[PDB]
Amino acid sequence: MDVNPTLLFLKVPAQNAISTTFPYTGDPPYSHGTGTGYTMDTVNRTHQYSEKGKWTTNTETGAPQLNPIDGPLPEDNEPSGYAQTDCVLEAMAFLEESHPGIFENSCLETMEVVQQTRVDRLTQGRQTYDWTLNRNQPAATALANTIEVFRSNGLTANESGRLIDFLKDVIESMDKEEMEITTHFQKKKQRVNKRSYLIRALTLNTMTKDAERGKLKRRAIATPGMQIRGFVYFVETLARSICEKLEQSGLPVGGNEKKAKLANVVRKMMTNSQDTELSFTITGDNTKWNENQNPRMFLAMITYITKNQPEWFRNILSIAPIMFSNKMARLGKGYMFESKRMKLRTQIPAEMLASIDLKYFNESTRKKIEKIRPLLIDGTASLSPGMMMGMFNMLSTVLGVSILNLGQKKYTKTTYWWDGLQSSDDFALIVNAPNHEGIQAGVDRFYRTCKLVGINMSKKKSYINRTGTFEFTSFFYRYGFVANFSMELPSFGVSGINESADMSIGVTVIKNNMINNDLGPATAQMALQLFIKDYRYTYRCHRGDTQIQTRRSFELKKLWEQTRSKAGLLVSDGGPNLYNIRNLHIPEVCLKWELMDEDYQGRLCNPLNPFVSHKEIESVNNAVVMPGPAKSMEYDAVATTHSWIPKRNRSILNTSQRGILEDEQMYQKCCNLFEKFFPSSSYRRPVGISSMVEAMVSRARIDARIDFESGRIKKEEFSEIMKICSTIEELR
Amino acid sequence: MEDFVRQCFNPMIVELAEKAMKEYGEDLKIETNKFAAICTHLEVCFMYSDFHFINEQGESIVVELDDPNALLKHRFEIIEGRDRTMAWTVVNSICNTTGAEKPKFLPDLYDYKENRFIEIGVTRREVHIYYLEKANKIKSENTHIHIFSFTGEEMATKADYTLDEESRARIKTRLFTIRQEMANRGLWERFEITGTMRRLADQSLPPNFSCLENFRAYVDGFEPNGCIEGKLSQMSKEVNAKIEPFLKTTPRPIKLPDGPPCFQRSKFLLMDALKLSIEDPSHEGEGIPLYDAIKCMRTFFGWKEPYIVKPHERGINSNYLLSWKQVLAELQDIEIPRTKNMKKTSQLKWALGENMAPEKVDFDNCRDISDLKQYDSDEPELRSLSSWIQNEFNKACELTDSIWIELDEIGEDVAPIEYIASMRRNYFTAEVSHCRATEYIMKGVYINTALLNASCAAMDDFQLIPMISKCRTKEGRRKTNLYGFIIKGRSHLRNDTDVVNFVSMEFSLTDPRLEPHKWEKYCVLEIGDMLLMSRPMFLYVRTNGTSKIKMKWGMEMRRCLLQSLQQIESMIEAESSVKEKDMTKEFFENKSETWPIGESPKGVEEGSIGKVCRTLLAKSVFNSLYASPQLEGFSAESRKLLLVVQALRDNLEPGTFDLGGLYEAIEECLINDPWVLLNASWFNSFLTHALR
Amino acid sequence: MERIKELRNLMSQSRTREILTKTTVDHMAIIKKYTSGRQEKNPSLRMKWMMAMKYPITADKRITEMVPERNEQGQTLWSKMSDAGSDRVMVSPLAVTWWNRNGPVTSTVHYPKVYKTYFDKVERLKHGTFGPVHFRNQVKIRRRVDINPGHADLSAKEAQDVIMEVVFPNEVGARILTSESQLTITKEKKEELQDCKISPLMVAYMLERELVRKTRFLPVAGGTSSVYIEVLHLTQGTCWEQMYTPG
RNA sequence: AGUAGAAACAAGGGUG
RNA sequence: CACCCUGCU
Repeated sequence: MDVNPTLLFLKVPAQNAISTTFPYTGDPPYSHGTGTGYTMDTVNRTHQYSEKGKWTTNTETGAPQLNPIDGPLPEDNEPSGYAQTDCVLEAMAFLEESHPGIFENSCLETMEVVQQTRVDRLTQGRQTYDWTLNRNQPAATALANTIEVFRSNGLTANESGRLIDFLKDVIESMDKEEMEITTHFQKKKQRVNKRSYLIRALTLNTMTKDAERGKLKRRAIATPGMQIRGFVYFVETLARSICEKLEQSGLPVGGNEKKAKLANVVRKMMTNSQDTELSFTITGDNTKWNENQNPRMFLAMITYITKNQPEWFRNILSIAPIMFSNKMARLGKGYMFESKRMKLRTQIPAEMLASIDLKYFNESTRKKIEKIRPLLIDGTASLSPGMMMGMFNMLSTVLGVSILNLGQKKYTKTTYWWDGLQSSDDFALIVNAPNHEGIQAGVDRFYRTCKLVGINMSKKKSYINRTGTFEFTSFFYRYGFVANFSMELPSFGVSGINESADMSIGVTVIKNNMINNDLGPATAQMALQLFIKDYRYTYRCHRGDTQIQTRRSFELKKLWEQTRSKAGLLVSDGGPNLYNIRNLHIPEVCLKWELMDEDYQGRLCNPLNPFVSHKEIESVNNAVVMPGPAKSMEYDAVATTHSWIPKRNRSILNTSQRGILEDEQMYQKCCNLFEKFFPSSSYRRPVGISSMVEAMVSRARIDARIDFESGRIKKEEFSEIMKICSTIEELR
Repeated sequence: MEDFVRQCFNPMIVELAEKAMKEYGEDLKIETNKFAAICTHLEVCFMYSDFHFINEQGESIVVELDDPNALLKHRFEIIEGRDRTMAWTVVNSICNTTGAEKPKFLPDLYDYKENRFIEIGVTRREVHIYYLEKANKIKSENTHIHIFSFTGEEMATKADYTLDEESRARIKTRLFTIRQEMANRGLWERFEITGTMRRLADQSLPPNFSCLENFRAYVDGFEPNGCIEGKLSQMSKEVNAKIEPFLKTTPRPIKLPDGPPCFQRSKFLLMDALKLSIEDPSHEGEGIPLYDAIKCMRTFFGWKEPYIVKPHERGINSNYLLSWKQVLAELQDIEIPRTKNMKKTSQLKWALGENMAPEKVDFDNCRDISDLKQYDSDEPELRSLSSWIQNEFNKACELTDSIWIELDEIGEDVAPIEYIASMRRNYFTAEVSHCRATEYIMKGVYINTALLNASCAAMDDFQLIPMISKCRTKEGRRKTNLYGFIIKGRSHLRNDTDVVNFVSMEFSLTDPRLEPHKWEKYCVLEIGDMLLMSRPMFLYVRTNGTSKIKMKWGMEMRRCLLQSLQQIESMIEAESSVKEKDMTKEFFENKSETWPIGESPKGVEEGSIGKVCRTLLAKSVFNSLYASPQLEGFSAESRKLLLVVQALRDNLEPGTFDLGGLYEAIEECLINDPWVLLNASWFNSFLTHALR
Repeated sequence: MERIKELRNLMSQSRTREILTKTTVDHMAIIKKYTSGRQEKNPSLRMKWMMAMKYPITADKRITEMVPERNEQGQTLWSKMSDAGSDRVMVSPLAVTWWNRNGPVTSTVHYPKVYKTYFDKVERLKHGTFGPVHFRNQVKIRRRVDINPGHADLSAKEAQDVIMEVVFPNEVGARILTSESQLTITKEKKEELQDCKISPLMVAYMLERELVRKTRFLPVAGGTSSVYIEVLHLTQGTCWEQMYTPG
């Protein structure tokens, strides 16, 4: 009786058993080396998708340009890049007609937050590409380096302390001709002219997608320069402001909101009286989305959205797509040859890849190289149309929801009226009609006006089905939503933060899955026990009665040998776990306080221990767990001696950039001293214009004189402090 | 004069006044009469701040010094010229101290005479118009505003104060001097775009316009005048979304590839392992591992000098002989150390690959080499289907004669909901305990923890590790199981996906000739013999590898047990919600409910609930055991067709767009893994057995 | 006041002089987090790799004079290895466990007041109410609901100014209190937080958590009492209800 | 050899 | 060569 688990679906619906189709208890694939072939593949794909566009140039730079503007319209089912100007204009003029005041409300609100915002906020965010060091640097580092290299040469506005003037200065940057750059060779100096400067500031680098499941081949992801994240933040606030308040949008969105939103969008149409009109839903995914959207379209869209505002705002916002149109993408890393079957191995220059034939490397990659040749100008390719994944997230959804909106009974001028939801990667298109030909015609007009705007349904993935059971964004709906405890198995486990910062996240995740996604109580007990065991193994904290041998055996043996009631002993000190569902919402120390020994508490809770490290308040009882992109998770647990911080990577040392580490030591020492004066600098980035020691010496004089008026201190300290102030001032 | 401020006044005055000044559109010369007034305000304030100092005896005495020599303090508390946040720092420090109210607009001074606070102001406005405008500014509080004026005017709270006059005389002299000696010059956000970047913007226009200004002027006057109607009238009729149907008959199969067969890729054996048993009260993590291996190996009679039975087509197979030949040697070494390295015998060197790495020589010096070419960059060779997997599944589902998963209890329960859930999990764990998939996950976690630990500790030492597992029995006593041995290799692992190369030796009783295809890499090396009947006992020996990610995921494998229960108890939820009673007992015990869980020549054969539970364990186990980048592609492209078939099966009128393309996608994932190939065969057979 | 002498010590050097003399207050923000390292974009992997090494965690310097370099058995408890990018010290987990039997003792009975929000929960749960279990379909509606068991209902910034006034009193600027209720609260709070050795940001954070109101889009069935929204685990589930009311 | 796959693991820079 | 800095730079 050879078994087959797929025979299960002859009794249980394929949407009440979907959970048993995810191979998500395994490991995801990764990328074993360079990703430059992907880069030229995608670049060639764009330049061929927009072929009968126009070939053009630049007078300032030289990187070849290509216009995918309307030109010849399509002629068969083939992804193309000839969206229409008049289409994108009317498509949102109509949207405005649908709900008045959206665009002007957005203009007002974003105007306000734009004049209010500051440069320091940039400090948070993902990694970035530094144009002075030619490399992927974290956020604050690139920030500091660009400000510094700005001050080095002749600029005078950045000292404003704001943000908008920082962006202005970025703007002014592109008018000089002789920019000076500092290098960290173990600190030489180099000079870059106007051309190679403009070239240098527009380069977003490429990398290989990693650890993402649901696909066979790998992908490529691009990261943009910190020169332009500023303009990005303005256009992002604008678009998000437009789309926070659209029933058919899901970009400024949350979680269960999505489910309730589509639930009420199903109700009406599902409610459509069963009188004379049948209806289907099409589950549709858009293929090659960001390879047909363009900069000119976004720019004309902006020229329409912010009509009738101050010119300050309109210019500021329209600079982003212009800078976005003339962009260049780095080729990549190179290729690690064998060069023979004997012991030879090397690495070639990603530049000589443009200087070598590469006939040695497979003739398919030879085709890649030959086609990509005319697009390289300096270590980078000219990607005039298209855009690489991960740069915008909003405006595309606004176009999608607009062409959705085109389909009401108001302007289609016939019986067919289509609508639905659009969520960045999916469209659920519910069509309503009395006639089968009605549904045919509706789908045709939809796909037609879509190809008019450069969003092309994927016929290979999209399917029609009577309403009642459909799925989108891996949410599966069968006359209502159901639960799949499969996409949340990755998060189940020792989060990898600390000890106490994890004994809480585990139970917190079990909490959320027991409240929202249908994880019954038996399974709650189950995952609780599994988490306990995995924790105890990864942290070597087994029970006190256990004679399992580890590096932390004898100490914990001590701790156990002298305690009147060990039920007070913490989990990661050798204590019995007493969590349940009743106890599942209270961190552990708060739960077992009543049962501790006093001296224990004094040794475990005392703030005189050196293994606690508190940073800025933006990071306290928080953690960024691994998931979509990474979101910030919060937890709660009594701060104790277990909240350590594991080490860092000692790898800059055997390199030519170790001096950055010493610069960091010096900065940090300069900063801790300041912190010694105003503890309030944990709840406020203090604003001021000084030399950062004026604050110190000033408050020094003040506080001394104060304490001496009431408190008990002798005056020799008064005099000595005053002459040490004379000291600190006698030099410069 | 334009620079009359840097001309005659004091530099300190100039800087401390300008710093507070340059804060808005005001430039260094704007309406050049006012700066003089601002700086003169600062001068008179500062000069008032001189010539007064406190004695420890708290008097008020004029001190000619104008600078205290020592052991003193000045009678003022300057707040002008300071910093914004420091200003409030100071004033609030003054507040919470002995005596000070909360002032609401920027004051100037303070005095510890009787705990009071002064404000000052001098401009052209003569006496009370200024005095009364100041009142309007600050009246809501009681404060000691001692104002001065040009000629002689000064007033105090009820004209009640205590201070000397020679200072105010000095103030008179100051205002005397600063009549500019009759004033001999008689008196009294935009963000444009530059050139280069505006050019760059121009180059970004649709192909008829030539200036961004005209583009603004054109988008300004827009109103729908017929775009979609007319264009969709002019757009040729081939571009369309035709609708295609999906009828009763479930379509043609997904054609599997063709080639030579498929072999076992598991990093360890599955249904060809033995178990040497020792009675020992050792717990799960107890005992010296090497020592238990000793006590295990000792109780077997029939070892003989090994001879190669099944060569390894590509390799110097004699080495493997010597490899095993070394092991017993070292075993007699420890009659114990908790860890044992292994000498660098060359039989252990080739079989683990030292110096098999082309030296990263510089490229520019080696461009003359004849074979200078990039490597691989091609596709995996194809394969076929072989019929062992189904036997492996069938054996995996079976119930053993041994428990294998002892669980760490939790806190007691009082709530009845907790009692119910506990009584459910009792039965679940009773059924899901005795299963060969539990043996799998136990062995897997133990082997991969030992591997990552020892590979992190020693980074040039050929460690070896035995594989012992722990499992109790129905009788009550607990046994100890030995399965074989593992030998590790050098472990400089920088990237997340670097490889460690390790040799594995496993016991077995399966004569390999009966199925040589699945042993293309193993090397059966007959070691000893058993007695019952006499059956030869073999040792499958091989060289494989692992990475950091695979090791990590192998660390957490009991998570598969979470994908099982959640699907079994959701079968009890939807069915306990109806009968209005505690249903789960009648669903696990005396259960009649069945479920189609397979296919046989007699037809589809059903199973009780525990059959479903173990069957569900098995797939979760194999998704990790044989994890592969083809399995995910297959599952993700086949869930579509599975849902479409389901939607058809219950009258939802399903219609498609392109089935041939979806079939091409489902087929492009099937290359060589026994796993994805078995799953493709499964889905095809199910589509055949589920027409509608 | 040793602090100003330390300031001079840091000032005499050329590098720190040039830095401090040319670091405006605003730049301080930047300088707080200039770093050549990034974030661990696989938190569990690296953690498994760290727990097998010998010196994985990091501590301050007061260790040596507070915790012995040797052990009672001989296991190293800290090392001379200075850390990268910092001036801290590498330490093995073993130190922590010792500190838990041979460690400095202090007074933490004024401890539970800092963490009022938490202990409130357990003193509640102790006095719960028992009730039967019922199985039936359960109507669910996803709506917005609050989860804090009582608070001041004051704004985020409205409590931010409150906290800045109470905990760092010398540094609250020209802002003043307006309401009498909040005045009385700040009064009793300035009273309570006296004579308690405890982390500054930690206590201020506990109060910030106990003041501001917070709401979430949650699938509720029935009442929306915050004391109820605490116990959604055992109150109601997928297909059952359990009878219990918060203390 | 082995891992694996559209590229790379099978330790790399540093001093005599 | 003989030695030792690295294990996400």
